[PDB]
Amino acid sequence: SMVMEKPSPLLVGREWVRQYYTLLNQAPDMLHRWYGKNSSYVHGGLDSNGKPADAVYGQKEIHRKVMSQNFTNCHTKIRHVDAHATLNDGVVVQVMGLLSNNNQALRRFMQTFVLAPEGSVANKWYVHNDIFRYQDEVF
Amino acid sequence: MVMEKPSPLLVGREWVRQYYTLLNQAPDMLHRWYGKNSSYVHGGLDSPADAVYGQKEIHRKVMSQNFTNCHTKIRHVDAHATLNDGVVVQVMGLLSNNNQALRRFMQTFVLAPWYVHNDIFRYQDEVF
Repeated sequence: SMVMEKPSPLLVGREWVRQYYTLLNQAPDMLHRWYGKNSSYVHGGLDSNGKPADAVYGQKEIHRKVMSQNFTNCHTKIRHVDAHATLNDGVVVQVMGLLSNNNQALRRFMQTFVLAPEGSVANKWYVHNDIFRYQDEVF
Repeated sequence: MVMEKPSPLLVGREWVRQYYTLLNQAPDMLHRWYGKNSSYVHGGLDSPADAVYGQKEIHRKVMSQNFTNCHTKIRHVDAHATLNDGVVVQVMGLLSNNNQALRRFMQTFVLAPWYVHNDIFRYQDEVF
């Protein structure tokens, strides 16, 4: 029986990063539930011209895009997380770390989240923006 | 002439240009784009350094970095619409400040309808 003070933006952001990458390994077919119809999502990749791949919107495309990336036994090493309160009770999250897919080599990345309160259930957060870029594809 | 409101990608890309100009023609004027709730960090290992809030605390940290002879290479700018017609901007680049090594960096802006709500800058060499 314990009431504590409300979660700081850091706790929210760092705790979301723990759940995000954990879900990305265990069950990435569940990841889309945290995105709404306004949400944006990109996760690296290139195109026919070697230019960084494009972003998708809405839970429907976001799920379809997440499943095309074949997240298989993803291993993650997170090196730093900032999370600062932003406008409209949102939280902006900058994540710097290393990620592997299909037991391949770890690759450095930069990632930006905007999390916002879901607005209809107490203490519920959804992802309004997911910007993930591997560093080897830009540098 | 009246033109359609610029897409986010256009706003962030133009903001990055305007940002790193003023970073090297008048870093003193940079605090004017911030507000009372704005947060700012620009790398640094204190003994990763903490963020400061409010325009005066931002103006003071900006001086401490002694920006001059800034050569910036911007390899990628992402920018999307976020909460309340705001723009979140992710910058990946290189920065050389006053005749020093050119270092990979990662920056995250949140622009609100334009004023800066958050400015988060990390050098990779202080993190990896």
